[PDB]
Amino acid sequence: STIEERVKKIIGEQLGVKQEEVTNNASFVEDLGADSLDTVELVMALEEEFDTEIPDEEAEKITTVQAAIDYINGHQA
Amino acid sequence: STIEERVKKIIGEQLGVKQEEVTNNASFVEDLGADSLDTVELVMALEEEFDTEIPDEEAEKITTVQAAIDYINGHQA
Amino acid sequence: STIEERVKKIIGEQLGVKQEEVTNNASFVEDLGADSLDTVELVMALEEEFDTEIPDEEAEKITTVQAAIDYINGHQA
Amino acid sequence: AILGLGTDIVEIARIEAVIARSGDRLARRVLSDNEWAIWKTHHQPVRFLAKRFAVKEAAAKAFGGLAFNQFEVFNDELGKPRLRLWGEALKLAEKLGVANMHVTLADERHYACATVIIES
Amino acid sequence: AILGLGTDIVEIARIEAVIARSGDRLARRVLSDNEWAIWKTHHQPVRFLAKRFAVKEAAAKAFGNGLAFNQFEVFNDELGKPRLRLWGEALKLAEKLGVANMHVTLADERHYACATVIIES
Amino acid sequence: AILGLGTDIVEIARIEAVIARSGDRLARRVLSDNEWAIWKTHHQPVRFLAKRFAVKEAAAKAFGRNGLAFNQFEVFNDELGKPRLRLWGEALKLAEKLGVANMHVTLADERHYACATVIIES
Repeated sequence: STIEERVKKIIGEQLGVKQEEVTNNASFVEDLGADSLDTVELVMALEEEFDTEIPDEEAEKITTVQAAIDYINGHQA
Repeated sequence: STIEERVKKIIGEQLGVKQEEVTNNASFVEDLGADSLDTVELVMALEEEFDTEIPDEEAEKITTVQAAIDYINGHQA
Repeated sequence: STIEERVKKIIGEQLGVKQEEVTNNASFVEDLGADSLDTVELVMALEEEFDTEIPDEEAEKITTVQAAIDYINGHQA
Repeated sequence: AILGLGTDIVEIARIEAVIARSGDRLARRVLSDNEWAIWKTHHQPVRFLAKRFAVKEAAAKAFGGLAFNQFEVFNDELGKPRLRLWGEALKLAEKLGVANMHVTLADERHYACATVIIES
Repeated sequence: AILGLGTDIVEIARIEAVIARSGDRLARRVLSDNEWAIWKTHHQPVRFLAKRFAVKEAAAKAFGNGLAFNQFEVFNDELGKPRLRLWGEALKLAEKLGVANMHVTLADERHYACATVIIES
Repeated sequence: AILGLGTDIVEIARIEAVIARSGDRLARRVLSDNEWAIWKTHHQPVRFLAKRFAVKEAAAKAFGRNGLAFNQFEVFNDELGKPRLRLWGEALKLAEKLGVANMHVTLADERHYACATVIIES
């Protein structure tokens, strides 16, 4: 597989966090410990996987796993 | 042990400096090489050893070993 | 060896770059990857080798190997 | 008119070592009551504490009277850090004629850094 | 009349790892067209990219929508001093805040780069 | 009102290596006569030289080029421990030409790094 599983797998891989810790409610910065960089790497890894481009300040407002899943479902073509 | 000896021992331990280098006139920053943190660790180490709390900027002015011995003698209960 | 060879030797040694990369046209910052410090180390190592003092802001305009060779040839006594 | 300027850099692993040695005394000395309440339940208290420490030290230097327990950091609606003062800290700010406070914070995997400018 | 303040620090080896994993993607997102053209032929694109990234992030924080790193461009003036050139929504926001002057400073070491930007009216 | 802005970061062990290779040479280029007199007898000259280098680099960047020399401006501490700049010669003439009214300096040092920032304002 599902979008949720692939998104959580990529989040764990990029952030170096265990899968069980990657809950839908988890915040990348406040819950997963991402820095001013992990935003970059995670955003671009998801942009590659699902072949979609998001404006930067829109990605800055995507703060949680569920928000990323939501955007991917909403915009993937 | 005396207050002097215990304080000097703690300063040496915290700052990574040999005991003979810890003179009463020595300044923590300019003579013993404390960076901005070693104030923190040393201040709280002495606060722990002698069971006394000093305001941050007050202990901040304490700039020499003798000043630390003086405050401890003056306030330890 | 010649002044060229000695200068290139010192540049390579100071910057940690292989000799073949030290071309006359190469810029210290833009071609050899020196950082702010590395300017100091290279300028002053050459000042030691050839016993000449250059003004700091004059050395700042020496951006290429050839300019350094030029100054050394022009001022070494 | 710039009234004061301060900067700080913090090695995060070093903070983690301090927490390993003295537990919560560092956080108890640097954080206000609110910030302590937040720290007790944070997922990565090392990083939070490092970032707060950087900002607050930068502020202390900018003021160059300021106690870590009398001023806390918060994020406004734009996500930008902002200073909140009370007690003798606020008294000092009003004495110096501080009209605006500017804070910026960045942190990496190994380091946190912050800069504060106080201006009239 | 300070309008905003921003700083950033960048670990260069970390940037090198990113480029190692993703090739030209990072530079393609953060850099403008001109800066991309310079990157293509740059001797040490890792260091160039790290330095540009530092400046751009510092600027973004200093400003505090749709603001893209590719809408902040860095150039060196005749003195070698860095300066900012804004396009698009970045320029729109700048005109909105009443920005009259932008001050930038940048430094890099072997392992780290760091930048600071102040915007003032 | 800001006329210029400069920052610097200095890796201390790197300064240690430079001194190990060239002795007093670095200190002879960065420090004024007074500061060099202080350096000769300092207990930890590596850290002193590192911080002073950071501050002066930040100041030079803040002034942005005809010429600004490390040997015409020195750093000193006021009664509060706050660093302050003292200019003379062509450095001072430059400050008067640009209309410099106030100079703001901040300095920090860690175990491994010392960073400094300078703002010049009218």
